[PDB]
Amino acid sequence: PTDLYILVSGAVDFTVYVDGHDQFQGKAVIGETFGEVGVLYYRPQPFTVRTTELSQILRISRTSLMSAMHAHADDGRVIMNNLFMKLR
Amino acid sequence: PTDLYILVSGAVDFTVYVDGHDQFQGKAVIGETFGEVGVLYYRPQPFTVRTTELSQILRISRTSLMSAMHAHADDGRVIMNNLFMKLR
Repeated sequence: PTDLYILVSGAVDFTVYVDGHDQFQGKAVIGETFGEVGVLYYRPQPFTVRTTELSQILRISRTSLMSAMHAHADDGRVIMNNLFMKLR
Repeated sequence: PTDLYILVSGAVDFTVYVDGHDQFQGKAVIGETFGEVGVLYYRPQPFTVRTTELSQILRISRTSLMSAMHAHADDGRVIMNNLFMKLR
């Protein structure tokens, strides 16, 4: 992983790559972020990400996140949102 | 702060020290831990801790906790329990 990809517009279609020959599932809509695996898990992305109609995608990359790490006492809220986010 | 104090038996009475001349509130019962401020907050303890009847108190100290930190992928559950613990 290298960067966060917040959508601002445009549809996104995710399909299984190598493990899955065709079909499967993958989605993200306007405002719905992805790339939240490689926040601190430092692990590769699960799916493939192919666009359908054109989009505008912000990019707060990995080193920019880790530079934002020293601004603490509010990263606890982010990490609580991560834990309650993935457990549900 | 220096150590965690898990009760195993015995009552504990906590009263305000210096800021409060008398009364106030402070409690912990069999099994109910305290010292959970100085987990990662690295901040001094709020209350005073005076025993009432004798007790048996375990002690997993600060350096022992920080030695337990490298055993990861299950400290996330501890930190989620911290965040959902204090926010309620």
